[PDB]
Amino acid sequence: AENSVAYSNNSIAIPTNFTISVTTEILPVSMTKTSVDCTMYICGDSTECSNLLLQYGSFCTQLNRALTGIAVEQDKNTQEVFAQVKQIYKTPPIKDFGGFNFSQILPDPSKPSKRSFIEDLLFNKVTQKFNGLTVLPPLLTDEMIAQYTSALLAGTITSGWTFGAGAALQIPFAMQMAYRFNGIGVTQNVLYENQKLIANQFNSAIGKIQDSLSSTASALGKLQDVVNQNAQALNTLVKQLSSNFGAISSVLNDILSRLDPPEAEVQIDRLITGRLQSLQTYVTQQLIRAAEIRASANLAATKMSECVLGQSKRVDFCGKGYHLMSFPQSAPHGVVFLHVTYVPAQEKNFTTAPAICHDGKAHFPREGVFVSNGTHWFVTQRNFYEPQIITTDNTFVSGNCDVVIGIVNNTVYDPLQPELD
Amino acid sequence: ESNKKFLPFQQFGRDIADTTDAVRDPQTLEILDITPCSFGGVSVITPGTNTSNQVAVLYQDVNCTEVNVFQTRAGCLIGAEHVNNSYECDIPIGAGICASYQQSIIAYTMSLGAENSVAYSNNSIAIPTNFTISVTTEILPVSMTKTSVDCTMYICGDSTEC
Amino acid sequence: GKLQDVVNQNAQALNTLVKQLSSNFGAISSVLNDILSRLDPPEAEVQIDRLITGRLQSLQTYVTQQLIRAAEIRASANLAATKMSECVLGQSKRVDFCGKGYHLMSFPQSAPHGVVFLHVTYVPAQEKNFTTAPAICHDGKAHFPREGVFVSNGTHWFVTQRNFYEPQIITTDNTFVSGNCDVVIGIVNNTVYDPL
Ligand SMILES: *[C@@H]1O[C@H](CO)[C@@H](O[C@@H]2O[C@H](CO)[C@@H](O)[C@H](O)[C@H]2NC(C)=O)[C@H](O)[C@H]1NC(C)=O
Ligand SMILES: *[C@@H]1O[C@H](CO)[C@@H](O[C@@H]2O[C@H](CO)[C@@H](O)[C@H](O)[C@H]2NC(C)=O)[C@H](O)[C@H]1NC(C)=O
Ligand SMILES: *[C@@H]1O[C@H](CO)[C@@H](O[C@@H]2O[C@H](CO)[C@@H](O)[C@H](O)[C@H]2NC(C)=O)[C@H](O)[C@H]1NC(C)=O
Ligand SMILES: *[C@@H]1O[C@H](CO)[C@@H](O[C@@H]2O[C@H](CO)[C@@H](O)[C@H](O)[C@H]2NC(C)=O)[C@H](O)[C@H]1NC(C)=O
Ligand SMILES: *[C@@H]1O[C@H](CO)[C@@H](O[C@@H]2O[C@H](CO)[C@@H](O)[C@H](O)[C@H]2NC(C)=O)[C@H](O)[C@H]1NC(C)=O
Ligand SMILES: *[C@@H]1O[C@H](CO)[C@@H](O[C@@H]2O[C@H](CO)[C@@H](O)[C@H](O)[C@H]2NC(C)=O)[C@H](O)[C@H]1NC(C)=O
Ligand SMILES: *[C@@H]1O[C@H](CO)[C@@H](O[C@@H]2O[C@H](CO)[C@@H](O)[C@H](O)[C@H]2NC(C)=O)[C@H](O)[C@H]1NC(C)=O
Ligand SMILES: *[C@@H]1O[C@H](CO)[C@@H](O)[C@H](O)[C@H]1NC(C)=O
Ligand SMILES: *[C@@H]1O[C@H](CO)[C@@H](O)[C@H](O)[C@H]1NC(C)=O
Ligand SMILES: *[C@@H]1O[C@H](CO)[C@@H](O)[C@H](O)[C@H]1NC(C)=O
Repeated sequence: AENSVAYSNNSIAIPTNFTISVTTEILPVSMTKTSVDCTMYICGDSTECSNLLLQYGSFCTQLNRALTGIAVEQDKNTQEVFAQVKQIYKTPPIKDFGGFNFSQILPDPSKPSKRSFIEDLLFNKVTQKFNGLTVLPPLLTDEMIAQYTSALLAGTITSGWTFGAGAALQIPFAMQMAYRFNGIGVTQNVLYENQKLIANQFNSAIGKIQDSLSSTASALGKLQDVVNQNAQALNTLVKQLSSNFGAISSVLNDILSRLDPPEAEVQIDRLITGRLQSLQTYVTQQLIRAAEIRASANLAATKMSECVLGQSKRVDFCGKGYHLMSFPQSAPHGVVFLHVTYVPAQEKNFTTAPAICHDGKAHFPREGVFVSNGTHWFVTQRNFYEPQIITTDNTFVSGNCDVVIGIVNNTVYDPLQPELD
Repeated sequence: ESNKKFLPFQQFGRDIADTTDAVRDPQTLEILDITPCSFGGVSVITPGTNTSNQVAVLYQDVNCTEVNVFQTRAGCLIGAEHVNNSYECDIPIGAGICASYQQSIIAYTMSLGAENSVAYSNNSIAIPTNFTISVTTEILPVSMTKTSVDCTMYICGDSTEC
Repeated sequence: GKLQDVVNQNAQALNTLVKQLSSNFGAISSVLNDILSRLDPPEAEVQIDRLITGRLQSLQTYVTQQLIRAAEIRASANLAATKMSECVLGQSKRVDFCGKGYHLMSFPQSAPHGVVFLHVTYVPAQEKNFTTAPAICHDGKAHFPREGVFVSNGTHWFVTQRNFYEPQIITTDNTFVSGNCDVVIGIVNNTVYDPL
C-alpha cells in the first residue's frame, strides 16, 4: 500500500501506546536417517551377481560411509539446538506469575508423552525394510526432546538470562518484564503501572496462536517440504528397479535362469553399471540436501542461545519488533519459536527542538526528546509519551547558544531554587 | 496364505519395482503370499580392541523372538545387560538407549542431566556475592589441503595410444 | 578432534581414491600396460574404453565430495572470521556466542589448518537469597530504582546492582519518582534519604 507521511524539519511523532504481538517462526533441524545396503539393493541376494560387483573396486564402501556421515550428523544437529542446559529445571507447583497464564506452553500433566497444549497441535499437522532401504531411529526420542523444551521454557519464565551465565538465580516474572522493558529503552515505570493491561495482551496474543495454527490449512510448510523431498527422493530410487537400463529384463533373477554365464555376464553388467550409477545420484543429492539442513540447524542453534536465553538487540530476527524473549516449542523434525515483541501504536505528533536557550547556555537532553504540545515544552522518552517538566536533572550544559541552529527559548526550572526559599 | 482376495486368473502379484509379492499355486489354486526371510543390519558395539574383546550385537528392528538378551525400540541387544541406572551415555545406540564399557557392556536409558528444582516466590530474589573467571577454548577448522590431480595422468597413464 | 578429522577425511578420501586403479571394471587386467602388449589394437579399444569409463567415473565422484566438503570448511571459515572480528577486536553482547557466561575478551591462537580461541568469561557464584520489592512509597509517591534492585535482608531495604553487592542507603539520586503509589502491585514503604 502506498504511503507518504509528512516530514518537517521541526516535527517528531512519538507513540503513546504499545501493543504486544506474538509471532511464530518455524525452522527445520533434522531429517530422516536413511541407510542403503548395496548387495541387497544392487545385486539382490544373488551369489553370481555378488562376484561381479567386486570388479567395480570399492564404490559401495564409500556409499555406506557417505550415507552414515549424514546419519550421525542428524543426531548431532538435535544436540546443539536442544541440549544447551546442563541441568533439567522443573516447573514450580504454584502458578502465580502476576496474571500471565503460560498454560498454553507449559507441559501438560495428562495423557502420556507429556507435551504442551501447543506441541500437541504441531504434531498433528505434519503427519521399513523392503530391499536394502532402511530408516534408522533418532537417538533423542520425541519424549526426551519434549523434556528439553520443558526445561528451557519452564526455567526461562523464572530466571531469564541466568541460564547462559552460570547457576540460575531467582527473579519474579512481574519484575523480569521490567528488565525486558529497560532493554528496549523504555523505563520500568511503564510496566508496573500497566501490569493488568500487559497481562491481558500477553494472554490474548498467545491465545490467537493455536487458533491461527489450526485455522490455516498448511502452516508447517517449512517442516513438510523437507518430508516431501525425502519421500520423493526415496520413491524415485525404488522405481529405478523397474527399468532395463539397456538389458533384456529389468529383474536380475530371470536373466540367470535362461542365459549362460558367458552371455549373462555381458548383459548383467548393463544392470550393475546403471543401478550403481542410479544410487550415486541420490547420495550426492542427499549430501547437498543435508548441507541445506545443517545451515538451518545452526541458525536455530543461535536463535535458541540468543533469542531464548537472553534479549537480542539484533533487529528483525528474534521476531519483528522490539524483541524480549522467545518460548521454544518442539516439532516432529524442527523447532517452533514464539517471539514476544513490542509494536508501538496510537501515534501523536509534536514540535521538537535540539536544545534550549537558558542564560545563554544550551541544554541538551540527558535521556529523552524535547517535545511541545503547542505552548509548553517537555522531556519525554523515545518510545513512550510521558511528559515531564524540564529541569537540570534530565538536561546537561555544553557550549554556547550560537553554534547549533534551531534552538527555542524556554526556562529550565532549577529544583534547588525553591528549596532555599 | 494370502490375506488379500485374488481372482482365479492372475498368478503373480507385484507391488513395486517388479517384486513378486504373491504367487498362485498351480494345482490347488489356493493363492498365497511370498515374503523373503526377515532382514536385519548387524551392528557391532565394541569398546575397542585396546580395552578388551567383547561385543554386544544389535539387530535392526527385529523382536527378540525370531533370531542375556535385551529388547529395544531399535532392535535387540544380545551380549549386554540392561541396568536401571542412568549415566551420560558413552556409545549412542539409538531410540534413547546407549551402551558403555563397565559385567562388561551395559545398556542405559541415557539421562538428560542432573535434575534440579528451584523455588520462585513473587517477592524473592537471588543476587550473587562473588565472581569466577574462566577461560573456555573453542576450536574451528579454517583451511583444507590444497590438493591437485592431473586427470590425464590417471586415465591414460603415459600411453599415447590410450 | 575438529582439526584431526579434517586431516583424516581428506587423507582417507585420497587413499581410497588411489586404490581404485586396481579394479578390473570388466577388463581382463586392471593394469593398462599388459593389456596393450597382449591385445591387437582393433581389439584393444573395446577393453580399454571399459577402463576409460570406469576410472573417469571414479575421478568424477571424489571431485564432487571435495566441492561439498569445501563448503563445510568455508562456512566454518566465515564463522571463524566473525569470531575474530567481533569477540577478539571488541566485546560481543551475543549470548553464548563466545563462551558460557558474560564475554570479556578473546585471545586467538594459531593451529594447523585451524584456529583456537581463548574466551574469557564470568560465571557468578555464591548467591544469597533476599526479599525484594518493585517500588517504594514515600510521602505518597512511588520510587523506582534508576539502576539496581530493591533488596532487603529482613529489616532494612537496600539498592544493589544486578550482579554484585553494592548496597547503598536509598536516596533521591538512586531512585526516580513516578506518580502516586496507588497502581503498583506489591509496593513496600520505606523512607528515602534526602542528601540535601
Ligand atoms: C500526525 O502525523 C501527521 C502530521 O500532520 C498527520 O498525517 C496527515 O495525513 C497524511 C498522512 O497520514 C499526510 O498526507 C498529511 O500531510 C498529514 N498532515 C496533515 C493533514 O496536516 C496526522 O494526521 C497527525 N495525527 C494527529 C492526531 O495529530
Ligand atoms: C491504548 O492504551 C489503553 C490503556 O493504556 C488501552 O485501552 C484499554 O483497552 C481495553 C480493551 O481494548 C479496555 O478494556 C480498557 O478499559 C482500556 N483502558 C483505558 C484506560 O481506556 C488500549 O488497549 C491501548 N491500545 C492498543 C492498540 O494497545
Ligand atoms: C489458562 O487458560 C484459561 C484462560 O482462559 C484458564 O481457564 C481455563 O480455560 C479452559 C478453556 O479453554 C477450560 O477448559 C479450563 O477449565 C479453564 N481452567 C484451567 C485450570 O485450565 C486457565 O485457568 C488458565 N490457567 C491458569 C490460570 O493456571
Ligand atoms: C498542554 O499545553 C497546555 C497549555 O496550553 C496545558 O494544559 C493546561 O495546563 C494548565 C496548567 O498550567 C492547566 O491549568 C489547564 O487545565 C490545562 N488545560 C488543558 C486543556 O489541558 C498543559 O501544560 C499541556 N498538557 C499536559 C502537560 O498534559
Ligand atoms: C530567544 O532569546 C534571545 C535572548 O533572550 C533572543 O535574542 C534577542 O534577539 C533580539 C533581536 O535580534 C535582540 O534585539 C536582543 O538583543 C536579543 N536578546 C538579548 C538579551 O540580547 C532571541 O531573539 C530569542 N529567539 C526566539 C525565537 O524567541
Ligand atoms: C541488614 O543489613 C544492615 C546493614 O548492615 C544491618 O544494619 C546494621 O546492623 C549492625 C549490627 O549488625 C548495626 O551496628 C548497624 O547500626 C545497623 N545499621 C543500620 C543502618 O541499621 C542489619 O542489622 C541487617 N539485618 C539483619 C537481620 O541481619
Ligand atoms: C504502606 O503505605 C502506607 C504508609 O503510610 C500505609 O497506608 C496508609 O496508612 C494507613 C495504615 O497504615 C492506611 O489506613 C491509609 O489508607 C494509608 N494512608 C495514606 C495517605 O496512604 C500502609 O498501611 C502501608 N502498608 C504496610 C503493609 O505497612
Ligand atoms: C526548519 O525550517 C524553517 C524554514 O527554513 C526554519 O525557519 C527553521 O529554523 C528550521 N528549524 C530547524 C531545527 O532546522
Ligand atoms: C534461600 O536461598 C535458597 C537457595 O540458596 C532458596 O532455596 C530459598 O528459597 C531462599 N529462601 C528465601 C526466604 O528467600
Ligand atoms: C505472592 O503470592 C501469594 C500467594 O500465596 C500472595 O498471598 C501474595 O500477596 C503475593 N505477593 C505480592 C507482592 O503480590
